[PDB]
Amino acid sequence: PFAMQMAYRFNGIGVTQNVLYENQKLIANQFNSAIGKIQDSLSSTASAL
Amino acid sequence: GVFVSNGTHWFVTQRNFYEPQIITTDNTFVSGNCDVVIGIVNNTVYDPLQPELDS
Amino acid sequence: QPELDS
Ligand SMILES: *[C@@H]1O[C@H](CO)[C@@H](O[C@@H]2O[C@H](CO)[C@@H](O)[C@H](O)[C@H]2NC(C)=O)[C@H](O)[C@H]1NC(C)=O
Ligand SMILES: *[C@@H]1O[C@H](CO)[C@@H](O[C@@H]2O[C@H](CO)[C@@H](O)[C@H](O)[C@H]2NC(C)=O)[C@H](O)[C@H]1NC(C)=O
Ligand SMILES: *[C@@H]1O[C@H](CO)[C@@H](O)[C@H](O)[C@H]1NC(C)=O
Repeated sequence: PFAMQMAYRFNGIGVTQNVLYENQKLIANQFNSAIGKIQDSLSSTASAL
Repeated sequence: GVFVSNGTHWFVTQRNFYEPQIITTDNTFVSGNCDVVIGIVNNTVYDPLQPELDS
Repeated sequence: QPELDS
């Protein structure tokens, strides 16, 4: 499962996995906002590529 | 490792080779209470010292 | 074990 995958990747950078599990909804909301910022930066620019 | 169920009983095992162990307090660590983990499961955690330190 | 046998 994807949240257990993300917990083990938190464990890989030296953060304990309870930090992920206790902040799961905040971490998923920060991720969805950053994906939206990528999308509208590519809908509003000139020369990224 | 990860908590796994064989169908009735819960164990802990390493991720790359199946080798199940009894869930004790040397296997695990405590953090917080049970209402802030999506998907938490009720089970028992064995003390590996106290049934034969009761002297 | 072999010292805290209280
Ligand atoms: C899951 O593991 C448990 C514990 O190792 C198994 O329980 C044992 O089952 C056998 C026969 O079914 C009994 O002779 C033992 O006494 C049981 N041990 C305990 C501690 O209860 C259980 O059978 C396993 N389940 C599956 C589906 O493999
Ligand atoms: C796991 O065990 C706990 C008790 O240790 C159960 O929590 C109770 O659940 C009922 C049903 O909603 C509540 O009325 C009680 O107030 C709860 N107790 C406490 C102390 O909060 C819980 O239901 C069990 N989980 C499952 C899936 O059965
Ligand atoms: C897994 O999905 C079931 C429904 O299929 C749901 O009831 C349960 O809350 C989910 N568990 C987790 C840990 O997300």
